[PDB]
Amino acid sequence: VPAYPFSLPHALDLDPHYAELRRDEPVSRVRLPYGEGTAWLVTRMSDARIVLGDSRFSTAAATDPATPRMFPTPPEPDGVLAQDPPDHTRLRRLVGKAFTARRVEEMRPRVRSLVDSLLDDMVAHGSPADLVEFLAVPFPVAVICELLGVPLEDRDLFRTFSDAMLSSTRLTAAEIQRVQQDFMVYMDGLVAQRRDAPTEDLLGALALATDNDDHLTKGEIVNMGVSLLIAGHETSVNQITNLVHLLLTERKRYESLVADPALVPAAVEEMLRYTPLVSAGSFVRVATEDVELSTVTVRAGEPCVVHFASANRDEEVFDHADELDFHRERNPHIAFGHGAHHCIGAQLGRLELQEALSALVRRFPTLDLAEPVAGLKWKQGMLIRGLERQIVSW
Ligand code: HEM
Ligand SMILES: Clc1ccccc1C(c1ccccc1)(c1ccccc1)n1ccnc1
Repeated sequence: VPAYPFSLPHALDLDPHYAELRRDEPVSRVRLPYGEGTAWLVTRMSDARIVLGDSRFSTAAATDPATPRMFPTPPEPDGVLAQDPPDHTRLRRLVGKAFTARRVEEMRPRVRSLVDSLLDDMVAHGSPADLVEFLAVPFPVAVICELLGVPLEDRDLFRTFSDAMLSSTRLTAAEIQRVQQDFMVYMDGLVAQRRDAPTEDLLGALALATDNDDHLTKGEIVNMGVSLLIAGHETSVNQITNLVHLLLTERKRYESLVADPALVPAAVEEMLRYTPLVSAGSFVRVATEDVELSTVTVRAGEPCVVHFASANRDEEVFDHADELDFHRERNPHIAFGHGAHHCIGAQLGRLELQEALSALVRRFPTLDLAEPVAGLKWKQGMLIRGLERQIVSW
């Protein structure tokens, strides 16, 4: 019956029907914009974890044009998220051997160098300043560049490919393609150079990854680096604005970090739990067998959407579920998903948000929102919520 996106997003606010569903119909039929039939909407954490972390669901099945979806275009099946276990598993493994926790934590001194530079320019420009232009946009692209080992001299041209994607950019017809193909050249050229001569960075290590005699192709290393640049940029950008937004606008939260900057990591986790960043939820899962859920049981062709943000507000698992508690002891959120398709960039994402917040706290203990909240330029966040602008004073 009900059309799925129940509403267009206001701010970081949740449509009130997810909570109602969470108590009354945790698993609920809905009709998504496109594709055919209906889908199971999964609102709570228990069911979410089953659906997201059970071998009995497929994401490759949902590349079928007659599967319910959000965009008119269906999904290409060679995309990571759409890939199913045997191959996906091979994939996660190989990049796994390069996108390691160690490499990501070893970014930290460098990444902290970049944030402090960016904030230096913000101080140079004076006392009100658009946090989006000075911090949120450049910071994620610069971090990815550094991780890929994009050579220092032509990152500015990485900056234009990246933010020539974002929710809107040049709008110059579809010759955003003449942006794709000459950049696609670049990556291929770069991937080739490091395959011959590897370096301390993702590409160099994607070049060397192995798994009992198994390889990544020049082609596979291109599709990942790009897939990673796309994914990481617009999300990280928006999330930066979302956290700042939550911290100011209640502004005792920000104070609580100034007073105690050691709380930044716990705060970020808690803020990841709370922010409904992903507005329509996760990539579509299509049950391959019969999986029993909380209240219904799902049969073999029916698709489900897991809504992460509602799972993250499930009052069965989080006390004071709809409040920000930076001192919460237990926080089993799935802001980064779960199971096989758990976010590949989860740690780099935590790195970004830790260093950003901690920098703003050291350097700008007087930070404050410098426009009225009611008027804030929220993106039309069908996919990803975030702010188009964020003026702040100090
Ligand atoms: C605020 C930061 C981030 C959040 C909240 C986030 C959230 C998520 C979520 C929820 C998924 C799973 C989708 C599903 O199961 O249907 C996911 C997957 C993914 N994320 Fe992120 N993500 C973030 C940052 C990043 C970054 C920085 C990158 C890359 C540098 C990235 C790349 C990916 C990729 C490649 C996948 C697919 C993994 C797979 O299918 O095996 N994400 N992310
Ligand atoms: Cl953020 C999100 C939620 C659900 C599905 C996909 C994505 C998103 C992504 C990642 C890899 C492949 C396709 C989409 C995504 C990419 C681009 C625009 C919106 C969402 N993602 C970004 C970071 N982590 C997950």
